[PDB]
Amino acid sequence: NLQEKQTDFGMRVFSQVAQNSKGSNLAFSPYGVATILAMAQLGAGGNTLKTLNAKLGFSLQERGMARQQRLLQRDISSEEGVELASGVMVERKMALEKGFRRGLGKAFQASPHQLDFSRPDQALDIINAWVSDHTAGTIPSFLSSGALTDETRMVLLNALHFQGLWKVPFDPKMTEERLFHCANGSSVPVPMMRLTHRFKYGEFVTPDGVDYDVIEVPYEGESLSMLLVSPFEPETPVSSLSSELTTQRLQQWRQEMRSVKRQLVLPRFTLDSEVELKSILIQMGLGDMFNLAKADFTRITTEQPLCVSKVLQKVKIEVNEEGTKASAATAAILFSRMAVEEITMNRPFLFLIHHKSTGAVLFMGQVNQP
Repeated sequence: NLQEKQTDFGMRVFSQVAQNSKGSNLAFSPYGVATILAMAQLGAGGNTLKTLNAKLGFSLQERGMARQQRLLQRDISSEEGVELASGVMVERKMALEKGFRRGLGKAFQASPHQLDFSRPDQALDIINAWVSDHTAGTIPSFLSSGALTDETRMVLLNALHFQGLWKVPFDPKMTEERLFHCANGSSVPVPMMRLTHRFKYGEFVTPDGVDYDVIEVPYEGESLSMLLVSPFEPETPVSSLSSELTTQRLQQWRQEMRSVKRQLVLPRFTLDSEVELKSILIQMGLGDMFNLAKADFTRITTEQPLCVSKVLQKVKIEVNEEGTKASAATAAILFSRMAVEEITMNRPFLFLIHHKSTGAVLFMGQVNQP
């Protein structure tokens, strides 16, 4: 039940982006964003806490919730091939309340890491090496120069790493080099993997009459799979499949999908994405945690004012005949001016990497083809 609320919030962030830009971010971790906001929630008080319980839809400070969170993370990370790590990087001169530290350790195994932010280049190197060590070196420069300065006080940090082999791998002899015409007048070859096999599959319709199908492509080990969601009309906005991205509706897909012989076609692709989500979060009602004059993080410290400045995520995804490798690093920075130029593409062919036992959606994004 906690995971359902966390997953739903994380997919609501994905959907909120789709409502604006337009199209969606290429690749995203709902798990990473919900986790970072939960860590910030453990430090909130008054109206900031109130708003956070209301908009996140879960309340990590309530009795028993930290214990649940710990169990959920333990389950997800118990899979061979998936690792989770969290941390609170904190200005060394800034005392943290024991209660906040304790809650972070209990819920998220997030230990403190002292940094001297008066040497922001060294702090940046330490944070980046931490993220690199928890992403198999696949995200080695999480923060770029200037993200931290001498005014930064805290970075809340999470890293998720996944490697899985397909239960039924693709045969590379069946991958066809398909030429796609591009805007610039060039053609590019894309390797299109093709596998015919029994896969769980179903057709569905949204409350607004949009037809789509879902196919599940399992990884070895019975607990993780990739769901591919595809509208029958390819020029459907991503936002049209938004009503669908909930835990309840995913459970409905599972109830109905049956194994049938299908030819599955999936490109061999890689994605690199970087997003900063302050403006999206403010749109979703979380304005108070970003307002220095209004924010209440007195559970973090009562010794100086604090608010969140940026919420940053970087995701890397590699899909091929053998399996999938994916990493996400997410952070909330308290005092920072960093900026990220955002990239949305408007294609509604979605993937979700889903952990069955918990309902967690580890990664989601667009199936990359021109």
